[PDB]
Amino acid sequence: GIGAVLKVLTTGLPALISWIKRKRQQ
Repeated sequence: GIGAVLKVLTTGLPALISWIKRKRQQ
């Protein structure tokens, strides 16, 4: 289904928030 597929390209990128924001807001 796409429910999540369209929710990945709308905020961050699934886990990116704990990937780059975790590496940038340190």
